Amino acid sequence: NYYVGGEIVTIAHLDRTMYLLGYIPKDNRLYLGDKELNIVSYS
Amino acid sequence: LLVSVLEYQTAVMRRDFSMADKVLPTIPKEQRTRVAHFLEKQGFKQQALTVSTDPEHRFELALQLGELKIAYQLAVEAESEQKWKQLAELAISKCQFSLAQECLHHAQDYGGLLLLATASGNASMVNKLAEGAERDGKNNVAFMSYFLQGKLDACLELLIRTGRLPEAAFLARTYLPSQVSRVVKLWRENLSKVNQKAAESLADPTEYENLFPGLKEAFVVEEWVKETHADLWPAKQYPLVTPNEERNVMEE
Amino acid sequence: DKLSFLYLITGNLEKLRKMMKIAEIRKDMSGHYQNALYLGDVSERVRILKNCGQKSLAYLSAATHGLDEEAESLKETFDPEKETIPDIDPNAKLLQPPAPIMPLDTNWPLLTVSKGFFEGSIAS
Amino acid sequence: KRNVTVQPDDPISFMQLTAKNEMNCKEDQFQLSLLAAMGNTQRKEAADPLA
Amino acid sequence: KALKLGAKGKEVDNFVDKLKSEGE
Amino acid sequence: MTAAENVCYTLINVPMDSEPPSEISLKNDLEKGDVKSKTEALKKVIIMILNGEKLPGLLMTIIRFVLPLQDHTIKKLLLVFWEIVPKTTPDGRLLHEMILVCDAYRKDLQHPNEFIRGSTLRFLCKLKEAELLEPLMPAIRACLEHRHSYVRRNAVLAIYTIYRNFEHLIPDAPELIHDFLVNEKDASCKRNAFMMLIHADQDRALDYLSTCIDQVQTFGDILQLVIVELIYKVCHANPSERARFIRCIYNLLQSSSPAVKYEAAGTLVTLSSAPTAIKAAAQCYIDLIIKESDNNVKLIVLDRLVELKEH
Amino acid sequence: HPAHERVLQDLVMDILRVLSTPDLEVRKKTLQLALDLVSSRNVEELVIVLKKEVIKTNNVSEHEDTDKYRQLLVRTLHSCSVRFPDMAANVIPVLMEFLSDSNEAAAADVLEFVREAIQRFDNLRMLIVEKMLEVFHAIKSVKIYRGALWILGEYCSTKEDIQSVMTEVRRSLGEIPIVESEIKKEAGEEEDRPPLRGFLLDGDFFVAASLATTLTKIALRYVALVQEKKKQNSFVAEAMLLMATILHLGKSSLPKKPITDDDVDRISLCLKVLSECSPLMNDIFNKECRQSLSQMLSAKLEEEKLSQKKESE
Repeated sequence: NYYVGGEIVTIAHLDRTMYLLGYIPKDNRLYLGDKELNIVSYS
Repeated sequence: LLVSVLEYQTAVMRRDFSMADKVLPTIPKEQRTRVAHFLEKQGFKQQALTVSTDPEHRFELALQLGELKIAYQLAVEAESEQKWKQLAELAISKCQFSLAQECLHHAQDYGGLLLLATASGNASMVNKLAEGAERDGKNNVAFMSYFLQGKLDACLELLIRTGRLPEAAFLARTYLPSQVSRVVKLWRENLSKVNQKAAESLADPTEYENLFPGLKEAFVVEEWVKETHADLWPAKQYPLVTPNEERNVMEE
Repeated sequence: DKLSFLYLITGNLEKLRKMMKIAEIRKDMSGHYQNALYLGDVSERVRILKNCGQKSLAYLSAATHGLDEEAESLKETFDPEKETIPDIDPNAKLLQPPAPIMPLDTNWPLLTVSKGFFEGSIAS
Repeated sequence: KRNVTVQPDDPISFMQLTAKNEMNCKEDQFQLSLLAAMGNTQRKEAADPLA
Repeated sequence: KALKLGAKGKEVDNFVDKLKSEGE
Repeated sequence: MTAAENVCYTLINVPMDSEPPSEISLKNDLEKGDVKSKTEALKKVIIMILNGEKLPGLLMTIIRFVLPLQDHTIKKLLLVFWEIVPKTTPDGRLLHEMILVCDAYRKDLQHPNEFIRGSTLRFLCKLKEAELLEPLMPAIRACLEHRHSYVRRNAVLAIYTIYRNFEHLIPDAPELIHDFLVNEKDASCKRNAFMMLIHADQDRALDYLSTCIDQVQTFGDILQLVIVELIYKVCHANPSERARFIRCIYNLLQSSSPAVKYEAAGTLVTLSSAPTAIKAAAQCYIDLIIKESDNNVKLIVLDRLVELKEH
Repeated sequence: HPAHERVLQDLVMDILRVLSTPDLEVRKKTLQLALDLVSSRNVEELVIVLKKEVIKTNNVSEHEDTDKYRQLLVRTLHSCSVRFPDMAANVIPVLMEFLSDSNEAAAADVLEFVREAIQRFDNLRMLIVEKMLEVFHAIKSVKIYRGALWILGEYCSTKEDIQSVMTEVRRSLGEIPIVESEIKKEAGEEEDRPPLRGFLLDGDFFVAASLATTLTKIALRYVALVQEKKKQNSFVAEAMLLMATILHLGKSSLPKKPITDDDVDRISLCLKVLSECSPLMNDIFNKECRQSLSQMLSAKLEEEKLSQKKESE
């Protein structure tokens, strides 16, 4: 999710516990890692 | 998740509309409906209407803002009876009775059309409504609309056509005594198919004048009513009109 | 509803007026308005429209039919800054129901058809 | 099967006069369900109780 | 004088205030 | 009435494997048998009567030789026997022999064993003969003040059924049970008293609820369920009361009991059509479907979401 | 309740979480409810979730009801694409991969959808023909192969597509003449038999009757598209050679079952049509067959509307 101006917007439903790594503005992508060190990204 | 949508929403939240108007052209058309829903919930309904690309959302916003022209144009494009009903309610509330009439006609709301026509005293509208309601099989609205015009012959033919021959005979005896014998013949013919003895028991005033006391006087009164009440009174004279309950037309 | 229609077609306007009161007691606003239409009672139509919150239609009905006191009283309830008062058509016609010529107090006259061979002989 | 022919004497619903919160009084479903379970529900449609 | 966060029953009050805003 | 049209509280389909005992054999075992032989003979008599056999000749044998026994098993079997045995003549008059049985019920309502009193009170809930209940009324009223909660809870049910069927025998029952409910501490006795007031006098049930409405969340799940049932019935009969109970029902959506959550969500939908109320009830149903492991619960609560969608 | 339907439309994505249940009846009711709640607002998210569930059924081979669940997902995606034609372009490529599935019932439902979509949506014809040519060699079921041949025969409109169909049909037949090739193979001068040659050797000549109809349609269309008489005559003679070699195979002792007299009559009819190339036969094969499909589909839609209207009336 992201919170903006009192609104919660869901970006994606995750099938497992993911941990936020960071956002790269150049790639327009948010990066997440799991417990197994699999890295996933969302637009 | 478009940055331009988030920047626009953030600018609106900060009430920086000058920045919002700069970001708006960078938002793709597909996302403008989401931005318009956000503007509506923030109370900026008028800006939501200009931004929205969804014809349904623009129609709801146009109704809430009372933008009847925009709501009408979107109702024509949508061909939805429910949109026409909502637009008719708004047009009535804004005293735009011509637009309300058109919207009620597209919605097939014959009850609403009757209510509007009787409130405005528009005899031409009541007549068009009677003929329209008769074509669309809304015989209750058709009967009421003919009756309010004094078109008793059309009320009688409607009852005959719907198979309501007993009620047609009662209407004829009460309001159209000249037509009684015609309706009783049709009533006897129809009743003879179900109960031949009951059909033979019905008195025809042409054969048994003695069973219909005053019927000859009623024919003279029917001609008098047709000659004296040919023209509808102006609606402003209503307080001067004696109610029909106090009128003895046979004595007059 | 059928009873009100029966009184209309038989010309029994007194009983039809009792049916209008019965509709008022039952809070059947549609039936009350329909019976007021059958009687030609514009004053009750204005009262029903006022009670149902239809101020615009109540004012239109009162002002069109020359009920000037009720029309003025309704006009005071319009907010003059926000609500437009409807223009009254001066050419509006009175939709008065026709008066009954010959009210139907007695049942339809039945001919004494010769009692069928069975009815006449068994009854004796 | 739901479109009953509107009769001339049927009530006119003025949606502008109805309060938005009038829930239609559903019949007490618990009492109906209990009567149905006991077999004391006369089936509404088929057994005309005056048969 | 510490900032108090969370009052018991606020969720029920928020639900009731939403229902009132919906015309109940 | 034929045995098939009569109220049936018990069905026993035992294969009668052995030669059906003759009425003379049963009579001898009931008269001369030991407590075990009398117990088995009485079981056989009950099964025979339940299977449609008429044994009128055994009634006085049971009254004379079985009724005065103090054996707990025989006492319970006799309550089942008195449930099924014809008490009236074909013309609807009470059998003269039943006067002797009425004194035995009065003795059992005064019995030192609390479970005999409670079982007898539970049996009296099934009695339809006003003439048998009338002489028992003082003993039934005295059971409300009994020290054991087992007697008191069954005494409330007996008073409720007597009031429902024969109001003239206990016209003060709603008042008596209201005063009982206010002073009672046992949760089962409170529930049974409150349940009677829901059916007999809803206004007294509402008066009691109004004193405790802020504490309903702290009540046991059984009492909460009966409170939700009252709120449903009252708000259905009188829609103006809905505004009073919405807050109570919403608090019950957070109950620890899943049964109370389910009933509170169902009731909330009947109290309010507001989008926020429907959303809260629908979320409670979705949470029940996800948290409950039983597929029976999942399917039935899904049908409640389908019923909600039909509106 | 129409007043509650709109509230449930906002919850469609939550209702779809019930698809995590392995039970087929729960999944069936959930998919039906989701399909009934589909709107322009939620169709895109719904189609994305249903596509993900379809892809998951390929990776999870273990559940007995996986094939039935796959068929239900295919039917749900079909009904979504018919209601919302803008989604059809995104759904069709994924569904067409299932034409190669061992589950004939799921492949049949996909083929019926593709047939309806290619007729209703002219903009999708090119995409469907191109994808059908890609999957054509992977089709295992005779019924699905016959339906794919008919779609290619009816909707191939370009010269390149018609040549590609002829190339894939030749590849699926193997070496021609078939009888001479099989005799050479037996003389030494599941053996990966091209699928069509496998079906013919198993005695399923009804596929050859459908192939003859397809070859007739494409040959008549090729004659209209190509101005060079030598290329026209070569392509018609090549189509006739394929029919003649199949008739020779079907009358030989080589197939497990001989060709039926009805299939011989049908292939012989197609040979005669190609030999005469009459304008009447060209209008029957290239216009009237497509009009008959359009009339059948419109008739089905009118009966569904009439049944719904009789229930509403």
